[PDB]
Amino acid sequence: VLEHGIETGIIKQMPNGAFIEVHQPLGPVDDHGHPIPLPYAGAAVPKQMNQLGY
Amino acid sequence: AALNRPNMVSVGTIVFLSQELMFFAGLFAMYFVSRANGLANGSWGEQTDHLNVPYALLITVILVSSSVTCQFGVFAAERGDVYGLRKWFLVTIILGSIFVIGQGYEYITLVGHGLTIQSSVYGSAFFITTGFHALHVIAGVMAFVVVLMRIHKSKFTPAQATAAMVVSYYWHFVDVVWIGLFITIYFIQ
Amino acid sequence: APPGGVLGDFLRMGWPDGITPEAVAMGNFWSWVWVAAWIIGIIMWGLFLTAIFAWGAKRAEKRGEGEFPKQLQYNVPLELVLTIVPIIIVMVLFFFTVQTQDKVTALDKNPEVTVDVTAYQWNWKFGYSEIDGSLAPGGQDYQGSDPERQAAAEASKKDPSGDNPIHGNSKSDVSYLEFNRIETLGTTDEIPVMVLPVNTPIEFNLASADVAHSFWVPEFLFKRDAYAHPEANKSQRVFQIEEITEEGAFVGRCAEMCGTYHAMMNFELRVVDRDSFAEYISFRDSNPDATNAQALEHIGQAPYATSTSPFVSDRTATRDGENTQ
Amino acid sequence: FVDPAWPEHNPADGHVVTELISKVAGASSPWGDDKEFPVSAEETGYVHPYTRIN
Amino acid sequence: MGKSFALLVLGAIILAGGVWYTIEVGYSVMAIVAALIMAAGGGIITWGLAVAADVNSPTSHKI
Amino acid sequence: MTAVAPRVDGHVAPQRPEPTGHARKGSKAWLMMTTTDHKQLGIMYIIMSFSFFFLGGLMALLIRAELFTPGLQFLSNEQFNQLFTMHGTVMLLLYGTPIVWGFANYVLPLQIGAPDVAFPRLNAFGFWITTVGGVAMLTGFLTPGGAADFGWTMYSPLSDAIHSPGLGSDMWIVGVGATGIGSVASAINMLTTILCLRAPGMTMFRMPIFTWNIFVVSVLALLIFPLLLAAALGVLYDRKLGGHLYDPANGGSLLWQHLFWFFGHPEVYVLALPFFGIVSEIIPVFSRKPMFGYVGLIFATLSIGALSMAVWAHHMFVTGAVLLPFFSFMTFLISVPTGVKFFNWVGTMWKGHITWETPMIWSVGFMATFLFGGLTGIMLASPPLDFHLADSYFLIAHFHYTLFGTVVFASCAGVYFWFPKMTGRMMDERLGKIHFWLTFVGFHGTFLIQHWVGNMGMPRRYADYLDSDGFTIYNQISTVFSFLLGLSVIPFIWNVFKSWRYGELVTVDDPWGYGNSLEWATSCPPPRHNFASLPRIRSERPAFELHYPHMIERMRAEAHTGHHDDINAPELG
Amino acid sequence: MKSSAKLMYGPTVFMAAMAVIYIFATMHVSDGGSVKGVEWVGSVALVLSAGLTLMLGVYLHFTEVRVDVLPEDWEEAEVADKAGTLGFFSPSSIWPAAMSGAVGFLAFGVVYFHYWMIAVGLMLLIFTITKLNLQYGVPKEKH
Ligand code: HAS
Ligand code: HAS
Ligand SMILES: CCCCCCCCCCCCCC(=O)O[C@H](COC(=O)CCCCCCCCCCC)COP(=O)(O)O
Ligand SMILES: CCCCCCCCCCCCCC(=O)O[C@H](COC(=O)CCCCCCCCCCC)COP(=O)(O)O
Ligand SMILES: CCCCCCCCCCCCC
Ligand SMILES: CCCCCCCCCCCCC
Ligand SMILES: [Ca+2]
Ligand SMILES: [Cu+2]
Ligand SMILES: [Cu+2]
Ligand SMILES: [Cu+2]
Ligand SMILES: [Mg+2]
Repeated sequence: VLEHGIETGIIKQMPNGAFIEVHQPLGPVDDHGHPIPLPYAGAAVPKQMNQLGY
Repeated sequence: AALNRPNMVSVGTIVFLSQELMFFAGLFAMYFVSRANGLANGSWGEQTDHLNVPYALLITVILVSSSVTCQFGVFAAERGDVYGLRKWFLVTIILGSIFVIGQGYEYITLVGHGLTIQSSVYGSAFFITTGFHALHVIAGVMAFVVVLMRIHKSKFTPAQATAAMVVSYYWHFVDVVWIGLFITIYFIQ
Repeated sequence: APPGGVLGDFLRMGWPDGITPEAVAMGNFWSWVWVAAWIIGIIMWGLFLTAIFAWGAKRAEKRGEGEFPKQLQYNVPLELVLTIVPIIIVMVLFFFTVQTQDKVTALDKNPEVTVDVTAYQWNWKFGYSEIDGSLAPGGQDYQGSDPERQAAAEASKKDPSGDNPIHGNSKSDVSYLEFNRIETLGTTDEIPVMVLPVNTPIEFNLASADVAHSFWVPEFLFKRDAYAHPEANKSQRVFQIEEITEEGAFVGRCAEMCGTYHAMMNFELRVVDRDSFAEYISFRDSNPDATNAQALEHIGQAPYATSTSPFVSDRTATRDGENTQ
Repeated sequence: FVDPAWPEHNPADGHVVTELISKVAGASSPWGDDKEFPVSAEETGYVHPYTRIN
Repeated sequence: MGKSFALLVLGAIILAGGVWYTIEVGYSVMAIVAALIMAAGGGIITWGLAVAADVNSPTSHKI
Repeated sequence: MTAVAPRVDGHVAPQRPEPTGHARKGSKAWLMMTTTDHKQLGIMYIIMSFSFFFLGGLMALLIRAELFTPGLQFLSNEQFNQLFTMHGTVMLLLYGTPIVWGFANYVLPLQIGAPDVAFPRLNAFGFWITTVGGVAMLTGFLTPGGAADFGWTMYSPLSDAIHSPGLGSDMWIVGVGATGIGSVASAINMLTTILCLRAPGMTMFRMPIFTWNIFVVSVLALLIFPLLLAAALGVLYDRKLGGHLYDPANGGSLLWQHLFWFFGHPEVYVLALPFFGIVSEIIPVFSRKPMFGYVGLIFATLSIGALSMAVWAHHMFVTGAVLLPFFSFMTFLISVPTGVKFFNWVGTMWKGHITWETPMIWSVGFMATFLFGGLTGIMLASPPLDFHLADSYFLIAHFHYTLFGTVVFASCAGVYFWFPKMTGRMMDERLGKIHFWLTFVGFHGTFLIQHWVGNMGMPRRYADYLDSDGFTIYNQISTVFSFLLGLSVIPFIWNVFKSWRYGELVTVDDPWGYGNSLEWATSCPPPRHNFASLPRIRSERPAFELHYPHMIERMRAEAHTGHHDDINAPELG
Repeated sequence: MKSSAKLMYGPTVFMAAMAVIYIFATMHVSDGGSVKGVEWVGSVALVLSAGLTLMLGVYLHFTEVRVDVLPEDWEEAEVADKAGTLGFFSPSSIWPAAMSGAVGFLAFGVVYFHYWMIAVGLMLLIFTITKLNLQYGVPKEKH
């Protein structure tokens, strides 16, 4: 989760046909998604999108 | 446009309801076989004198009423009315919970004047068929309550609407099975 | 009409020669069906073998082939000729099937002796119900049913204390059973022998005390399930044979799972001369205190089963292969 | 009455969900089908908890 | 071809041992053990045959 | 038309995910508890099935060891009776039916171009209920009395409160019921993914034969499993309470027999059609020829869908309670579609280029076995022949050529076939061939002469026999070859274990070369969502046209017998 | 599913025809290898077996009327036609395993015929089914 983000349940199909899952980053991203990996902090990380009140 | 296409959850639930119908194929088979050789020696007639046909009609209309209210609740979900769904589902829960109490009371008043599982083949066949249906009705009521407490926490998107529509499918199936089961037991004898 | 000798022997696959005209018909049908089945199997296997020895990868390299040769997928003309052929085969086979099955399932053979077979856990019990006046004790048609012993069963229909759950009858209504005068009872250490005449139409009446059993005689090439309350189950409890052609002792087994000692309830058929059988019946009728073995000795037969032996009941014995008595 | 979270659709020649048809091939998203993901890490309101042990 | 013939001969001798061993122990518990012996023998023979029939038409090459 | 996209500069390749050799601690422990991926679920669904195979087959050896010689050497009547009950049950419901859904969970979403199954959390429930049912059923052995001892058919009134008392008989009922929920929970979402979740351009008639077979099985399993649950809950209601539904005095015996066999034979054909599909996948790829009579196969599979429902009392010819002409004829019909789809296999191999890898070896070693199994099936379908053969030992030989035919030969074929797809590694060929030859010789040896003994008068469920019967040499031969059959799993287990972590790495998305299914257009293994890109589907073989463009005109021009004159037809608007 | 709704009519009409043949042939034919009279298991369960196929067939038929031409149902469709969202699939959940454990508890409850065990197993099953459905609904923790 810290490396890639919350696994949202939105399986989009890209124009090429690649099935991709939408990931919600909890941290800043670099250039094109791929979030900067947040270091472990000894606390509970959210795992679902409802845990962020969505 | 958005290129509309079949509801996946609805098709999944219909395919589930089909198999639940063959579950009652077994029960109906057991009832009809026991009826066939019960008529043979003229013993069936004596056993069906324990039936309260008028009382079984009142609960029937109650269950049919529950179905109609259920449909009204679903008519409210298509339009995103949270409160329309909330109201009619509560009335359906109330209507469907008095069927179970009503059905339960019939059992209590039936074992009082002779008919039990361990008393006749008729008794065993009556309670197997009507008992499993009662379990299904309880399951349906619990489905309603969980849908009610599901739309209490979530934001009521089409996802919650779909959940409500499929639970209504289950309820309609249950009451249709009852309609078919009441004719078999109380009318055809 | 079996095909030839040794070949005919091969086609049987250990099927008993059969001692009954019914068995003969079934045997013939079986032999011919196997002749056809072997042919079809040979063709199918032949094609599977040619797939190995003819159509190969680097078999097709000497000829400068390559890959993807003749990529056909739909031979419509040869597709409606290979659907029809199995249909014709199965129809012509079914004709003979229904033709043959009519012989055995017929109930109009005019039997001259009826036997009441009663299967229980775990043995057999035979009783001579009717015997034709010809091979009878006196000449009047033998009528084997017990007056008071059967009427006591007929009275088990209702429980004196309130218990009539099964369609207003006692749960333990043992009235479908038939009790007779001349009865051979099989003990755990005495194989029941049913004595029958030769060249006579026999009828068998099957019922079970408790659970489903199966009256199987390998020499008859026939078996039938005996069911408790056969009428309620809507199973025909009666089957008949034209005659028995052979003379001797023939095994019979229970070919239906019925509890533990299922492998251990075997009976014997002793087919004896007509006159001899009559004499047997006379002796056992006039001596109601006698035993089956004594009656068998009376007519010069072996007193005990020759094709079968009782099993030794001791569990922790038989380890050395000595399981007979 | 129409729920705030109900997707903003024209009530003319179009229905978002009925008994048997829908707009997606699969289950509708429980966080709004019209919600665009992912979002900035700020909107999630997740506070990465800096911790130091000893 | 090398491994094959060795496996065939070993299997054959084990199987022969088993067949011989059955005859002494009549209908005892040891008949089961002798059955295991012949089964192992037959297994080894078929293993030898299988390796023989693989080095004839191989489908995997050593890199 | 085709709408060729512009050549984008920079596009290199997908990630090409790593094979299964390199797994770290904790990478699988909690993942498998909560997984909803059909890939991992299918893998564990197959593994569990094979575990139960090994466990349930050990019972067959104990049975087979006892029958070596007359007399009770180590096993009793009670222990022998409950040993074929649990052998026939674990092998049919704990190995057979699951292994069907394992090949269904893995490759069906991968064959239609779906990202996932329709109900990911439901098939995850279908796996966990089946295992629980299995564990519940086998708890009978942990009771002093033992497991259920009535057979796998639980006939009445042998299986009532009076006869066969003890908690093992309840455990059997309940375990069967539970394992039957897993089958319907899996059939729900094997039927709705086909409807809903399909790749652009994959029409219903572009789907492989495998998916058509699982389609038909799904609709066929929805109407049989509930019926069994109803019948078994009727028996439990009779046993636990004081119900009289199954008393002999009102049907009871026949009632159960009808109710059981009505699902008895449909469950039998839920074990055959998917494996016919598996074989129908393997033959075309190794023959470099398309699946002969594709629509023919569709119609054949659809026929067996409907016909299988009308043939159930051919299992009870000797009861003397059923209409012999009706069921005798109906059974003769169900051999006709099988014959059709069996000629189609020969047609596919006809004048092909066959390479003999392990999958093709297994598939061909299948047809030779199942053929004889089915041949002696039409024997039993005629009542004049079934009178002698019913409830006997010829029957035992018959349904071991068809069960051990389909669920073993074709299952193993499927394992060798799809192993590179599932794991990114390949199985040892030499060990695969050793396994095949062992399991082949060891099977035919143990089951051929089984026919002969059954005809000469040995019935099936017999703990013991007498020396004065002649069934000594035959039992001895069968036992010897059965112990050989039991050893064949040693190469299989070693192959699977070794090759899982050390097998040769797959570096191409189609290791078998000429794969023509949508699963062979992806990396080995696929990247968690089945597809890093999706091709154009224009026929039933999208991966073949993808890999071999130079022959797309050849596979259309000579696909038909002749009179094909559309290549010279004017264009449409 | 254009063709899916249609192919169910095949089995439906087949089983409907067999069920009516079965009833009439079993109650009016005396074979000698059986008795005469309608069989009440092969009749009810084969009439109602056709019912399942009819139900599914009719439902899919009504559904397929009011669906547009989907790319998966189009013979010459580009891969880029379905480019969009394929709805919501659950990534993971522990509740399937739990509720299998719950059905196992009720199963053994019925086996041993212990009332407390049946009752606990029943309410241990309601809980897990409820949690399965409310998994993505559990509100953000309010302090
Ligand atoms: C997956 C494994 C299995 C499949 C598939 C299967 C399908 C059939 N079965 Fe079966 N079965 C029986 C016979 C058949 C027939 C005719 C077919 C059909 O599927 C066969 C299809 C036909 C073929 C596979 C042949 C294809 C080959 C060619 C070449 C095509 C053309 C052939 C033609 C046209 C025939 C012409 C041939 C001639 C020789 C004229 C009978 C008796 O008629 C019983 C009950 C016995 C009793 O009385 O208790 C039975 C019950 C069972 C049982 C349990 C029995 C028990 O009592 O517990 C198992 C485990 C089993 C295995 C399997 N069975 N079967
Ligand atoms: C697909 C389904 C089936 C397979 C596979 C199968 C395999 C065999 N069968 Fe069978 N079978 C019989 C012989 C065999 C033999 C020799 C094998 C062979 O394939 C043997 C396979 C053996 C193995 C594959 C064992 C390998 C395991 C080893 C070498 C050691 C394992 C070690 C450990 C530590 C275990 C691992 C444990 C873990 C927990 C991982 C006999 C007669 O000897 C009867 C009738 C009994 C009677 O008298 O009626 C019979 C009865 C049946 C019945 C009817 C059940 C009934 O009548 O109630 C069915 C449905 C059936 C299916 C199947 N059968 N079989
Ligand atoms: C085994 C599952 C079968 C479920 C069938 C449902 C039968 C409903 C029972 C109705 C009571 C009949 C009146 C009667 O005779 O009462 C009593 C007998 O019946 C009972 O005790 C009711 C059994 C309770 C059902 C258990 C529920 C099972 C949970 C399902 C989990 C799978 C009268 O007792 P008596 O003869 O006076 O001593
Ligand atoms: C934490 C460790 C506990 C130590 C226990 C040691 C293990 C031995 C256990 C023996 C179990 C005996 C079970 C038994 O015989 O059943 C019964 C006897 O004992 C009991 O009733 C068990 C009661 C346990 C509490 C369940 C309460 C349910 C209400 C839940 C409401 C929240 C007999 O069955 P019956 O009562 O007739 O249904
Ligand atoms: C009331 C007329 C009775 C017609 C019944 C026809 C008998 C059918 C025989 C068996 C079916 C074989 C296809
Ligand atoms: C006297 C003959 C009557 C035959 C009636 C057959 C009806 C069987 C189907 C019943 C379906 C109930 C749901
Ligand atoms: Ca022995
Ligand atoms: Cu017996
Ligand atoms: Cu027996
Ligand atoms: Cu069958
Ligand atoms: Mg039988």
